[PDB]
Amino acid sequence: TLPNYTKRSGDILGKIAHLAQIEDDRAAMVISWHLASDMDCVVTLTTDAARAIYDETQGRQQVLPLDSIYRKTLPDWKRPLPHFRNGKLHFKPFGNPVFARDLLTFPDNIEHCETVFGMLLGDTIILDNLDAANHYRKEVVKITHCPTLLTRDGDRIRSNGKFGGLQNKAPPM
Amino acid sequence: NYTKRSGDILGKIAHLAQIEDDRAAMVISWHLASDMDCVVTLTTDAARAIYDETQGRQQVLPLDSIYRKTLPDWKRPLPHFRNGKLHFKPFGNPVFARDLLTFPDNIEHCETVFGMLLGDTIILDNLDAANHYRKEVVKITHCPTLLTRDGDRIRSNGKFGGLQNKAPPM
Repeated sequence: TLPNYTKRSGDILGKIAHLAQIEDDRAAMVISWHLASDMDCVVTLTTDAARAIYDETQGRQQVLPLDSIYRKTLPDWKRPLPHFRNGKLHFKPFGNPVFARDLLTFPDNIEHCETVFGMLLGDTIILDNLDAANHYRKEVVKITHCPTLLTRDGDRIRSNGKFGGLQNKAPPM
Repeated sequence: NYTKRSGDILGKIAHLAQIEDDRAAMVISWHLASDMDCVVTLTTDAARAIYDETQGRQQVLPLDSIYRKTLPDWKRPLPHFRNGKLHFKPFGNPVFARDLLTFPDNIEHCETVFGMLLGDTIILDNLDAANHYRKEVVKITHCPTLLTRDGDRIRSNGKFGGLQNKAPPM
């Protein structure tokens, strides 16, 4: 619920991802992998602690302060998928794109972690396959910036456009 | 232009576009050199063809999947400006990394691919300035990659620290 400091911050998040009621075991796997793979740093609440850790480690320890992560403004209903330009459909997508966050259902007991998740996950989108993902990005980028894309096949297309390599593939089941 | 060491090529032509600050030049080239351990293609079709034949083992990056900043490109200020207001007084003189490059007439074409690959990356004087910049920028909008003239990187996701994010001595 509260902050858990570890160099293996990903492990904790990947474990919580399997706790939030996810209907697709495939989507469950890639969403947990994506967090576990990215958070190989120490997550702090504030920059002050993140840099204190950084400084004592002579910059050797990777850190990430949550106070340096942009928080979505109140109209989260008014946050549609990037294929919607001005409250209307710009292009027709494939592989059922959906915000990764929108797949999680945090129960009332451990609902205090829904915030940190929605932050760390952000605008990442889950599509069915790489063909769908590849297409989505090509089109989205014609009108706006494109977030990280994860495929239900366990693939990642980084927000910078980079895809491919074993770095961007979730281990089998 | 289709090699695995695409970063090496970019890092080399970074030292060609004359940047006044030798410190800023080092960070900008290191930043591009560190990032591309990937094959850069013009189109997704070729990037995936390379991916497929490699059984997804080779990292790729198609330029047709990069947001090529629209016509009023120059009319876009640093993030400490929003809705036509200076939101805070920043430290360490933030400046778009791209704005430091001056591509000569012979190589006026590589200016495009550079401005794309570099993107909205900002170069500040030091980490203290950068840490502050990000804390404040993120209060109003998304914050790009921050590079310090001391050779430090603060990834767009907020991650800083580790040897992954520090340029080699000189």
